[PDB]
Amino acid sequence: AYATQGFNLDDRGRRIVVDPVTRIEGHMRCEVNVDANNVIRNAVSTGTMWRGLEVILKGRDPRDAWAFVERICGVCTGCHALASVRAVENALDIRIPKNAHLIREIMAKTLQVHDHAVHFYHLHALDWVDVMSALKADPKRTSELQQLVSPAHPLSSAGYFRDIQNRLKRFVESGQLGPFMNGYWGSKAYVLPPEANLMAVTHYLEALDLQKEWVKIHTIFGGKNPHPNYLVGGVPCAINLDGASAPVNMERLSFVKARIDEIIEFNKNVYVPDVLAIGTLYKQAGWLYGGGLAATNVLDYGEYPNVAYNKSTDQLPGGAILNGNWDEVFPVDPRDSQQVQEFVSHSWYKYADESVGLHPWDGVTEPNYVLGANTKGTRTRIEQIDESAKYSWIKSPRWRGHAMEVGPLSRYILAYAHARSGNKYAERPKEQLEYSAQMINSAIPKALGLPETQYTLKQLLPSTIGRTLARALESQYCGEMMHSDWHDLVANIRAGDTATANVDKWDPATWPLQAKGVGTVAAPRGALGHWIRIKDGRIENYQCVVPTTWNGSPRDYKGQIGAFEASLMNTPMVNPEQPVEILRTLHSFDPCLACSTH
Amino acid sequence: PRTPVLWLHGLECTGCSESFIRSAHPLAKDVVLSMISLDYDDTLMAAAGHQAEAILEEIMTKYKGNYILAVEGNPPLNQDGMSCIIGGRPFIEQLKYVAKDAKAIISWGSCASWGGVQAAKPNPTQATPVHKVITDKPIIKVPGCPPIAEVMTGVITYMLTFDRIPELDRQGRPKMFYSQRIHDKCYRRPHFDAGQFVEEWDDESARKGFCLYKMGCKGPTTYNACSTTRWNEGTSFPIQSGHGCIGCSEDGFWDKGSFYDRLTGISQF
Ligand code: NFU
Ligand code: SF4
Ligand code: SF4
Ligand code: F3S
Ligand SMILES: [Mg+2]
Repeated sequence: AYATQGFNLDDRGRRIVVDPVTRIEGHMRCEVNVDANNVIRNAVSTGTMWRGLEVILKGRDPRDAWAFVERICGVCTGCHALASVRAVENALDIRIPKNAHLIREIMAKTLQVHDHAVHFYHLHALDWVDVMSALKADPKRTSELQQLVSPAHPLSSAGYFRDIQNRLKRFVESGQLGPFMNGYWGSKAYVLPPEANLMAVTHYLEALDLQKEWVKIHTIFGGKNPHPNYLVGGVPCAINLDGASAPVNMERLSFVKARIDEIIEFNKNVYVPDVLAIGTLYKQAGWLYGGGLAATNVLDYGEYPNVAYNKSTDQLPGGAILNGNWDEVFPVDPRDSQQVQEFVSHSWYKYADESVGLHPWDGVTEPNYVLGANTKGTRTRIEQIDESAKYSWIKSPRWRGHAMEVGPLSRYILAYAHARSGNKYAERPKEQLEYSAQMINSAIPKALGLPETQYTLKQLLPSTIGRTLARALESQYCGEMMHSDWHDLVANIRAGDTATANVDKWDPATWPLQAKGVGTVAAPRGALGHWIRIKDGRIENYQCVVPTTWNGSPRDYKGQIGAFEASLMNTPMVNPEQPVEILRTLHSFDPCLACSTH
Repeated sequence: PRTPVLWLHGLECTGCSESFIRSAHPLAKDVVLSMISLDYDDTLMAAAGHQAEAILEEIMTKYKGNYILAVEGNPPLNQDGMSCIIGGRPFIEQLKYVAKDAKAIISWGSCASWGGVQAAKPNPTQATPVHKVITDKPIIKVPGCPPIAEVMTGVITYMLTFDRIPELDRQGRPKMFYSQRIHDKCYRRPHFDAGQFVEEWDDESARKGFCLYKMGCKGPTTYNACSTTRWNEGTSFPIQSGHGCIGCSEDGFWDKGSFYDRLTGISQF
């Protein structure tokens, strides 16, 4: 037992294991200890996969890197390609043309929405929603709930809900429950009424059908989804209006626009209202657990400048907040060797000196699978991981030695702070948060006949509910932003600029024989960076620090815990061998484990 | 009584799972609810930990030799297999256990089929394709990084309708999807045939949709349905959107040199 960051870690209680953690991307093992009252008093995050992309990349052509690192993850597909081409462009001093910037912004924002919405419905919703309870819901009141939760959403009638309910009934009555098999249904940890349950499961099915349309934006600009194509120096989708044979023409752009308009509708009519409603009800039940590090330490590099290459115009402005002081945002520089550093003290890698963290330009990735002496089980059959030694394939990133939470919540807290400091580029997130707080505290409780609450954003946001809320709000904001990007793109093309690639420095003969670059991306899960060193036209070093690397990290040299482990602390479990609460909170970070380890 | 599918995940990026749910014809919703019984799949299953483990035992027992094993990703042989841990144990153990009583085995994508990005040089985890680990079971390879959505559900639909593996080529791929090279029906062929090529990105030739051979297009040596079926309900494909094929359905495509190096001996194509 020891104290760190205000958390009293204690491993004397009952050990509980969750392996595999499901409804995530990739592979994770989670162990916790709980006390006499089923409160989690220790949490251990173990990344259970590694592939070695950083090692694979050595000696390859920097121009090919994006395609390799894109396959780090097919869920946050393209964010790694974006980081990579940005890193090479930065290394070689390449400025991409305006159309290429806008198309990359639109692709980035499409990924945000798709990833966010699919995560909530298809991975997260079953932590909040009892599907079996939905079976015994009244179709009529569900229509009535639907009208209060979202008046503008036209799929509201009782028959429609009855029809959906019946297919579910027949499904479960087959005896083959598929993805619902052995679910934790009927746990007291579920608090929603039948009607809310049926409403959500219905939107689960709607989102499953609609998500495939949204990515057609990726398909147009990048040829396919998953894994659309990118390009060092710009984009491959060359433009010609008339002067049918080119990748991008007006018809293709109209198509893109129609998909963007549909996204905006889904976000405002379905996704944001559901999360507001579900959040209200779990707030009413008192489930404000899971804040972890969000209460103190949050970070993002900052993203989406409305003028290219000018960070002061970032529409999700970043930086770092420490100790819960939202009045002071520290600037974050990814080039500064003393800011972003990764430790491997408790990770299955080795450094020449493991008491220090390495900035990624100096990063090293040599695997070292070794288990501690207090491990229960064997090297190939683990029963209880020994967290006092090396216990994860995830490295331990820190910022000036501090453990940070990253993700949409961090970005929305950072945006709030920035807006209170006078930053006008963050007005929309601020207004989203205040509108949301007012809905969660007053409006939705009034409409459902529940007591009003008076939580401040400070109290409400550092919570698993807040973390879920911030993701939905971010999806909405991204949809709105690419709506604007689309107009700017079409305007630029009509003014006569059809340029999509800068090829001045495409050929390696034009390159400096030695160079370093960094590319940052506000990926769906938080702060992504790729750091590259180029030598004689080949990759000398390529290091990725990925959002889930931050959040999922094991303890550092000082023993400081990461976001996942902190968020599980101080959480009661209704039933210790049903990981409902563990899944609800872990999933609120949207864990991408293939990302975390790459 | 719908055929059980146990969908395992090895070392992977989850892009094959994502591609699968993009399918329009049939909808993934309709395959999951009305065609198959998707009983294990860590991406979407409700249960976790011990409750998830318990599913595998149950369905192998009740449907022995009558479930399909779908594999996304692959097992690593280095690090004693513990560069992919499931339930505190190497993935290769889970793979072998579930494979032995499967009616059929689907290798989803280039990772499962051939090794994928992780098996590119120097392959630090010794990631190994499914068919080189499971040697005594019928395996269908569905390669691509990821495969087209409709190719994935098309394989499933075929196997469900007829209760047979479709006709396979020498490399174990279904002929109904992998019999043509991209180059065979690529809409840019006329340009290739006349020697009309893009030479630099966004040159006049690129704006006219000229052939992408000289920018490294590997369509002439890559078997997939991209040029006809195309992607995301026929919306586009790599070449249509302006990037050459990188050969992503082919064995060892990560190590056939730079994606922007042209194929040699253009006369052969
Ligand atoms: N978002 C995201 Fe990935 Ni599948 C993570 N973490 C990232 O770069
Ligand atoms: S084949 Fe490609 S898309 Fe599928 S898991 Fe492997 S790396 Fe990802
Ligand atoms: S080389 Fe590529 S772009 Fe040219 S015709 Fe063949 S497949 Fe199409
Ligand atoms: S890169 Fe892959 S997606 Fe089709 S066009 Fe080439 S086989
Ligand atoms: Mg790394």
